Amino acid sequence: QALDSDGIPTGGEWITMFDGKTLNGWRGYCRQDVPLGWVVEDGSITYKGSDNKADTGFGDLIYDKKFKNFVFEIEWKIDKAGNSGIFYTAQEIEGTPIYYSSPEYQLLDNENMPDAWEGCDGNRQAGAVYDMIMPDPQPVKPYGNWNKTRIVVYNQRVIHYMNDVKILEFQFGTPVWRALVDHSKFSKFSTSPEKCPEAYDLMLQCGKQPGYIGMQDHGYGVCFRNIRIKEL
Amino acid sequence: QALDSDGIPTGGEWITMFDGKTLNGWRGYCRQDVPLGWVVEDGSITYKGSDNKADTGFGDLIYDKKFKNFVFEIEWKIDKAGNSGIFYTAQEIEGTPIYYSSPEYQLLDNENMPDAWEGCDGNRQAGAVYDMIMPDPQPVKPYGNWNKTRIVVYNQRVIHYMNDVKILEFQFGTPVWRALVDHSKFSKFSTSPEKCPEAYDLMLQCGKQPGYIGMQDHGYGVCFRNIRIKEL
Repeated sequence: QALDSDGIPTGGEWITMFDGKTLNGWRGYCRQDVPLGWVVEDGSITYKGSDNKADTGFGDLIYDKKFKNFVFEIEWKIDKAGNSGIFYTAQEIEGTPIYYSSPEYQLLDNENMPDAWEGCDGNRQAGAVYDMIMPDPQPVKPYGNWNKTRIVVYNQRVIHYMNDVKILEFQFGTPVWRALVDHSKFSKFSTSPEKCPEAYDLMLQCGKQPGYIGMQDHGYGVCFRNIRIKEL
Repeated sequence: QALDSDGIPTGGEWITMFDGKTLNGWRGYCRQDVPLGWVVEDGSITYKGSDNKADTGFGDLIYDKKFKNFVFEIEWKIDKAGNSGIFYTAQEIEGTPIYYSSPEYQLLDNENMPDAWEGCDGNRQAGAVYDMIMPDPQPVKPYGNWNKTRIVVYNQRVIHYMNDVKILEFQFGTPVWRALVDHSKFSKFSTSPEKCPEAYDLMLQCGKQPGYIGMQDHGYGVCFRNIRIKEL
């Protein structure tokens, strides 16, 4: 097996997750239909939101296939002060948010969004594991430019890349993972005003089974294209 | 190069750090002499403490040689409610504690010492990186038994073992390391009543240069033997 410098197999076939035209392959989190607000505009997936403000289910969008070991790639562009997020180990649990069961690869305009600086030491910047690990380096482009994201999960090792540069790496199922969860908003020990202590046991078990890839609801100003995956 | 299952080279020669009789090879942190309180008793190094309560320097004991990549082994026995700690990347900085510049491999009677439960989720238990990473599993023996510790540092990867079982692993110089430091007492962001925010930049740079191995002052009830190292 040929391996790249991060020890990740270089073989496999890419499968396209987005046809450039429709949301075929995609559906809402915990539902069979596409939630109101998601559209295809100029060859990109984007959440615009709806004038219909009725209390429907969760609105996050997932690709309709579970993955475990993979190399996932997606390109994204953010409008000024935009925000979104990519989930990649999510479990469908009725009544429970998508972000309780997956790390979030954060998407943010670092220059213009106040949540950028509301983390601890950059852990809510673009490319972070939201509220857990800050990226270093920070290769995000200015708003209005297309960024390339790659996320690798391989035998519980997780690597985030941004614009072809590795920005963080960690491993599920380890005491380090537990320590990171323990200090986050997902902790049973958290005193954050955005605390979600009921996520704790789910977050501890991330990556121990297959999960979904998807994107955040209310992710204003973010467009996605060139979405593909190689199973490992 | 033959590697063990953790990818650590299996070749090299062991060098004995303790002769079983004297403290030859050892000296105080930031000093040429052995601090009052350290003795050899029944073939083990131990800190008894002194009736002399005069304000001398720091009292921690280091082996008089810097190391970078190595496999370090030491055996220890703790009396009921004892405590100590092993440093392994320490810098000698006059006026600054030893524990500002090295992770501490914690030694504790988990059953009988209140600092055991004063951490977050076991990060002050035996084998922890003190205040940063809890061990999992926890293979420590009951007090009064000899435990075997192994600490590996190899190209910035750190592995703790206890009684021949791996208990945690991490890597210096990474955003994960920074996140772990950020949530500890060593953080510039800390609100611990034992906060040491002036350690922050030193702790972030651990493992970027050679450092000392040593043991904590006021480490009551802990005896050390069979102390050896293999440079990698």
